[PDB]
Amino acid sequence: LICAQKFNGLTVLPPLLTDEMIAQYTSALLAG
Amino acid sequence: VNFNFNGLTGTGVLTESNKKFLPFQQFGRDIADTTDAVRDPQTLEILDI
Repeated sequence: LICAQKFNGLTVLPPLLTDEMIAQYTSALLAG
Repeated sequence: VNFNFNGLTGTGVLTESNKKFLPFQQFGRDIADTTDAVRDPQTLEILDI
């Protein structure tokens, strides 16, 4: 359903921060 | 490529058959009311748009 929504020019954009860097930030917060 | 099948028109790119359809079924419109599976009315070819 995502590609059908994309194909009519309703294009989503990826976030600047991916999930792994968010996990790194959280791991740093737990360590601190 | 632009395409015109059975009078209905459109454009896009083509892919070979991967579904099964039904013995008389030729129109494969999906949930989003978009044509994405067509049949050639002269030879038994099922195509994806």
